[PDB]
Amino acid sequence: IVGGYTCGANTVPYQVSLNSGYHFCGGSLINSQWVVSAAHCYKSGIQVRLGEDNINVVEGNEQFISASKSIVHPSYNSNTLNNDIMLIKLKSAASLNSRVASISLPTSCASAGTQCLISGWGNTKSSGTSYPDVLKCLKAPILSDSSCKSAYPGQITSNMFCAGYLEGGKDSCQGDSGGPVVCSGKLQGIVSWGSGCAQKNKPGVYTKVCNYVSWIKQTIASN
Ligand SMILES: COc1ccc2c(CCN)c[nH]c2c1
Ligand SMILES: [Ca+2]
Repeated sequence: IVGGYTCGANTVPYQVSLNSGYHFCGGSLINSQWVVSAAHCYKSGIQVRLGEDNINVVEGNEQFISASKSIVHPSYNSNTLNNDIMLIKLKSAASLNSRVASISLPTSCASAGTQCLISGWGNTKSSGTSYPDVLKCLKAPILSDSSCKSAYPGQITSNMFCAGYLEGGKDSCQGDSGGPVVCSGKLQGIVSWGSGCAQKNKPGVYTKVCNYVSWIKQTIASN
């Protein structure tokens, strides 16, 4: 997160870290046994880390649970990033409490101008590299589809939206991939892609979760 703020320990209790020996992506807990992330975060040997604030210090609220199955969306296209969404099933159910909580799926799509919360442990610099050890937060509005398509001509599908600031300076970044975009208490986006971080006229692009609710619900009822 570039230009954000320190969230505060366990104030984003649905945020997860995906760990393969080191943090490599974020995700969101949607119930006691399932995590949503980006399909471009797929890999084998994933351990899901819940209840994290400092990812380098055991602070006492964490739960570490291995993944038992990963399901990339059937129409994911890694070249265009269309359908950049994946489900991860935990080997055992998480224990839900004040520090580890699920986020609800949306019933309708969020509208332009709505302010949302994006979080993650990714790079905090738009030029150079500095990686924080504590969770960072950013408030950003959903941008109109016409501004989004003008920023990324020929590249925005119906399954994407832009959020952020056309002036730059505030954005998600490398290492925030797969993390949540939450608006009005619902999961509306997944950190997906962009042209760099926090550059002028190049806002972040996010997977439009409201288009996937039926697939999510059907998949978790049968696996
Ligand atoms: C390798 O550099 C990057 C830079 C930025 C991003 C993002 C979000 C950009 N808003 C997702 N993956 C990335 C990879
Ligand atoms: Ca920790």
